Amino acid sequence: SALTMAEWFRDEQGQDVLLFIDNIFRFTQAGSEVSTLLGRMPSAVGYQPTLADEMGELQERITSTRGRSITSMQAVYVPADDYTDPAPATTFAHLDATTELSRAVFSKGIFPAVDPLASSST
Amino acid sequence: DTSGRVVRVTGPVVDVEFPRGSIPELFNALHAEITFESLAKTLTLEVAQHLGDNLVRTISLQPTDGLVRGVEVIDTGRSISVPVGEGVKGHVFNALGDCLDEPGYGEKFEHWSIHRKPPAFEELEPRTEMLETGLKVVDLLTPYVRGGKIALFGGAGVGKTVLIQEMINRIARNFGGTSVFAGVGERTREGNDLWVELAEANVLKDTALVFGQMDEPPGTRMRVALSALTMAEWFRDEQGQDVLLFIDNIFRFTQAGSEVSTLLGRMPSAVGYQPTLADEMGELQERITSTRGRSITSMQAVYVPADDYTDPAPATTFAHLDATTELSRAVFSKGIFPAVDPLASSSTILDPSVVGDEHYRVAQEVIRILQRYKDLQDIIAILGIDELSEEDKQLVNRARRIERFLSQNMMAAEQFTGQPGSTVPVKETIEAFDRLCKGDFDHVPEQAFFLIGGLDDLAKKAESLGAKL
Amino acid sequence: TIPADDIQSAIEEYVSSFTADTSREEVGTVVDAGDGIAHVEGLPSVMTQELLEFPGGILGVALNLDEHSVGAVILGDFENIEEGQQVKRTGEVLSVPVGDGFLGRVVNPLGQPIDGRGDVDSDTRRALELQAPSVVHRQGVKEPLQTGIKAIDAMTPIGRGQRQLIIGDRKTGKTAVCVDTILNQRQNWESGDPKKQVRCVYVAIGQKGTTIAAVRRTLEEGGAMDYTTIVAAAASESAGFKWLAPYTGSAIAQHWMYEGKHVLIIFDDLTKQAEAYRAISLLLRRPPGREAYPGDVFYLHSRLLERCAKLSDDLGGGSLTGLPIIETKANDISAYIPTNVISITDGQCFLETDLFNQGVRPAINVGVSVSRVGGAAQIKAMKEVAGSLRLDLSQYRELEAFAAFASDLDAASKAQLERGARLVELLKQPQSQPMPVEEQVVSIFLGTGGHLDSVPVEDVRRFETELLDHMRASEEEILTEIRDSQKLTEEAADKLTEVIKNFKKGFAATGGGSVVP
Amino acid sequence: YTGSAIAQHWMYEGKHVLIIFDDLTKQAEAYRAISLLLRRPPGREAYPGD
Amino acid sequence: SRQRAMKSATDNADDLIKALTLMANRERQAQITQEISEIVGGANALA
Ligand SMILES: Nc1ncnc2c1ncn2[C@@H]1O[C@H](COP(=O)(O)OP(=O)(O)OP(=O)(O)O)[C@@H](O)[C@H]1O
Ligand SMILES: [Mg+2]
Repeated sequence: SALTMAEWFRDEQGQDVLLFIDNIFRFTQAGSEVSTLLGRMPSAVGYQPTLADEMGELQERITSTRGRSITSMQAVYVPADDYTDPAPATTFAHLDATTELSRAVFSKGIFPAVDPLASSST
Repeated sequence: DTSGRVVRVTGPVVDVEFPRGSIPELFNALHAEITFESLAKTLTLEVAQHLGDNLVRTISLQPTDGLVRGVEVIDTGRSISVPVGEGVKGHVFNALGDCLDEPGYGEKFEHWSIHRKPPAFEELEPRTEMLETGLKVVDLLTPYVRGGKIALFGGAGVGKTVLIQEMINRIARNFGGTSVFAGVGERTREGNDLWVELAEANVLKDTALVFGQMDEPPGTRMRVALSALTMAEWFRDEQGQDVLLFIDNIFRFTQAGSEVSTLLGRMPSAVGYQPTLADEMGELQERITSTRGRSITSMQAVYVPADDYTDPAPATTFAHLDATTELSRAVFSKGIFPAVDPLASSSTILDPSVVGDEHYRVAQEVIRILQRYKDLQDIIAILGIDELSEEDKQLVNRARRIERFLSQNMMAAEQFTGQPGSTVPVKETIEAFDRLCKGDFDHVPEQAFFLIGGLDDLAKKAESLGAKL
Repeated sequence: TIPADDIQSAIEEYVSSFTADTSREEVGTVVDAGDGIAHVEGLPSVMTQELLEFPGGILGVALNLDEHSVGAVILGDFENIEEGQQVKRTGEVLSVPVGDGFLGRVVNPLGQPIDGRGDVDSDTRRALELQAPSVVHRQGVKEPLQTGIKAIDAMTPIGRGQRQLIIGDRKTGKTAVCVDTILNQRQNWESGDPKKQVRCVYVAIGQKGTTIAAVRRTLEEGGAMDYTTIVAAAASESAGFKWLAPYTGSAIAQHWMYEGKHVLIIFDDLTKQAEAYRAISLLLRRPPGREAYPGDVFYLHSRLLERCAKLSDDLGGGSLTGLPIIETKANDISAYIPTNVISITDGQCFLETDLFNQGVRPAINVGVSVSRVGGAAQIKAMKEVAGSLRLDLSQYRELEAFAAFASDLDAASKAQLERGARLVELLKQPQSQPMPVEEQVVSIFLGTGGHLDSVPVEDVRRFETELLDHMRASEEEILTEIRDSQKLTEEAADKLTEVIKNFKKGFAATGGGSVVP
Repeated sequence: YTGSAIAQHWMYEGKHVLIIFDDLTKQAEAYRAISLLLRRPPGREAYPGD
Repeated sequence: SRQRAMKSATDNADDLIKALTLMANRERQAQITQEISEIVGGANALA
């Protein structure tokens, strides 16, 4: 819904949209909560088999076309601090800049708790 | 009238329905036809389960791309049969017995089913016996078992193919025997490479190659070892000949069995392998044995997942392996051929009850000296040989001499040097290494030990270097 | 200028020649549909892997066949599938247009251009699942495929017909390595020799469309789109396209390989093809194994990678060099799909994050990176200047614990330590800057010949660059001899050494001192 | 849920409530039991999807 | 004394590496088996 509002502001009005999304992961998790009730065999870590496909269908609409800008900024929850979990590991491929926060840097009192060795930008 | 028809096609798994009184036995070979002219072929199916209602579930051995429901399926009446005989030597076959370099060759040979039983308990040998290859390092520190299984842990660039050709030569010329090479999950590039090297060294005429390649469904990768083992069993039981069977990556046999088990809907065991992992490994490894004076000795390349020797696949494989040969790169860089690591290799018959007391004593003495040398090597490398003691310097020189005398002029190198290959009797090896450990060759330069035979070759190589005694 | 009357004439000729013979079609009916999978009752004569056409120009592939229905994978626009629609039988397995018209285009995993530059003139069609070359159709890998990267070309050489795995966690430089390998073939292309030209195919599975745009832009700025095709199954495409994209890219580039041409195909993140195939197989309710994979995923990848071959001279002598890419997680090379593709390929280039952060870029772990083809894929010059490199780097890696106690080390130990530090500085390389083989030979001659022991380790890089620059301006004959003779003769070695001496007496370090011995 | 309802009745009257849930893990285990006995498809550690 | 103590510490660290590697491989196998158990449990719940 919010992405459709942003897409209207980008395509019809056409002026410099900002799109913030808090813990977008919750999209993946909600899709995972009903995948067995819909009759789908579970994937590796209990995620839906269509994990990457749905994440791509959603994440490919959040983009700037030629001459029409959307500066997107999402928060991505990493379950149990495991950056190898399939949901963040699949989200990693859709981003130009990633600020990766650590609990090891949170425990030292350093804020923002950015991991300088893990974060990256294109 | 008595043939079946395809009912379900799910990848490599094909279900076939037969009439009421024509259900094929388990492990039978069925034939279906793909007529789509681009992918036109003859599928060979292997009956895996009886599902009931005249339905059988079979695993396809070729890709089922292009198969139609309702296609007639012919029952051959027997399991997968491979051609056997002396004529299978010098040729390349697949898991089904089709010649790859000369299509149509072998079709009028005798054909043997690849599903056979090991020798009866009445016929097994109750006494272990050592296989004397003629190599110094093997006959001394890693004695092979006749009719046993030897693990090989050589990567790329350590002369694994050279050692394979060497073993082919030795089993063909010292025992009047044969070699069969089972490439289980063989890379086609490396398969063609091995083919042309065996054809160049003129040892292909003593070998039968059976290739179950990587681009094939799991069925042929699971059955190629049985095909090659059936050829070897014919050479042993029917021809009366000693056989050497090289199974390249038995782990790929285990992995193909695991994939076939997953395809058939079977619940996985621990880690993920098939529930019948040990039963399949036994069904394969128990036919490699000595029987009625003749034997099948097997050398198997082993892969250890995640370097975890407690992983179910290597833990199941090592229950059948009698020796271990580790080809080292630190030994290959020193110019020592074969590059057998004398400390990482091991044998289970290196025991006073089998090899004797003098053999065991000389072997333990050599191993002690070499282990001490490897301990001192770091001090020698970082801080220098000059800092060592004098007892340590003596031991280092003696150990370098022993480590170099472990090398040998192999019969596989004759094509490159012209010098015939050596066959050092085990007694002469024991005597030579006893005299080395004593010190009778502490004055002879090092270069006089590289790639020689027994003791007379050593004395002559020394005298040709202005050094005697 | 626009040809509007021509646009009249085109559709004019089309409609004046339109015909549709009312032939008997075999149709089925969709019974259920969900998540990109549709089950179709009927179609008795449909075969496995056959293309089906749903209403609305939608395509599917008949994967599951049983007595009840046909489970088919929808190749896009799945939200238009409904219960009750009719499905037509095509009579064909998945085929893809192939020809030289694909050089410079960005296409679907069906041969349809998605760049907008017009339709693609196709020579013929080619089935996706044609068999790989036989074991008697191949030939030993002997010709080098120069990646332009010193670390690879020196330590883990790649031949023409080899499959080398670029495996690494993420943001370690795998795409960069493969794009540099593609860009390095520009001079081979400008030679016009079909025995030296390498045609490139880049398959992008599961990538954000802006990443594919950036890759194509990098290839265009380097002039590499004159010989490169891009088969893109973006992240928004169906699981069917992501599963079929490597087979589409490999069906192309086999039309070239069998014509006697040399091709290099890159499969960017075969891991994502594996996840797409796993999604397809779990939606079709096939039995899952380790990590929920279908059980024929090793077959999925080995069937693809065994088609990168080096054909015989009786078949034309063509070749297809495969560069698959695998993303491990936390450097877990013991995972399932990494294990499979490591077992399949001929060698592996392990890129690491720790090395990347230490400034070692490309972050190749030269300790565990291997090439089972080896020196057989190297020119004699590179084969002899790089043989003195592996042992030196290993000795440096085993001595670098004593980096702070060089006072207590033997003279040979400290010499090995310093030579190893210079050699580690020698194998570094900027991104999108590949070097021809003779310049790499000269650089590794600098490294292994002792001509860097006079230079401060924080200057080596610059020195190397500058020297090559000098040799590109003054003494081109040395590089020409190495390029045409593939070997560094003694006369050329003497000339190169004296050039190095003159340059050294002309070189200015950053510490202020001179670099003369 | 019973405690939460009893507390919400007071909350919606302008009063301040403090509710303690001792070992919500026992609730999660009881819900997993209930869901496994109704044969609902399990997830991680056999927990239901919800 | 420093030479002797450092040799002892190196041997202790080597034995610790061995024990930690055994434990890591044990828990790796356990994690794979538990994941397969969950996957096949869901797949059986659906059949
Ligand atoms: N040789 C190099 N020198 C300096 N920087 C490099 C080099 N190679 C790559 N990089 C940098 O690394 C960053 C990411 O690398 P790259 O995208 O090639 O990795 P990747 O394997 O594609 O990872 P992913 O697929 O997860 O994005 C790029 O921004 C690039 O600038
Ligand atoms: Mg990338």
